[PDB]
Amino acid sequence: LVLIRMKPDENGRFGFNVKGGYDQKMPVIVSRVAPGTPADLCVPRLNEGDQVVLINGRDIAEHTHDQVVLFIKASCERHSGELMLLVRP
Amino acid sequence: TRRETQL
Repeated sequence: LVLIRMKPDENGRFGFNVKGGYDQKMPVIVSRVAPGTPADLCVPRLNEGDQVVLINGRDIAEHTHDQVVLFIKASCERHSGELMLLVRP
Repeated sequence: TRRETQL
């Protein structure tokens, strides 16, 4: 497991796509990392296929698709204003 | 099909 933090661009976006959830019965995986985005250019670097376990320190094993999606955009869970992600490549 | 969302 490798931890990855980052911050959104001026439009508050990050530049990666997700899929899965409790509703899709799929683990939550990175679907694509657009180049040039923050998520493309962080160290350690996000990549397609990493499985996410936590977001800002929250176990999402039993959460849905729209629910997770709301978790990321909640720009207030971010300490120092960076979005913390824990993934399992 | 199965929904994927962009962030």
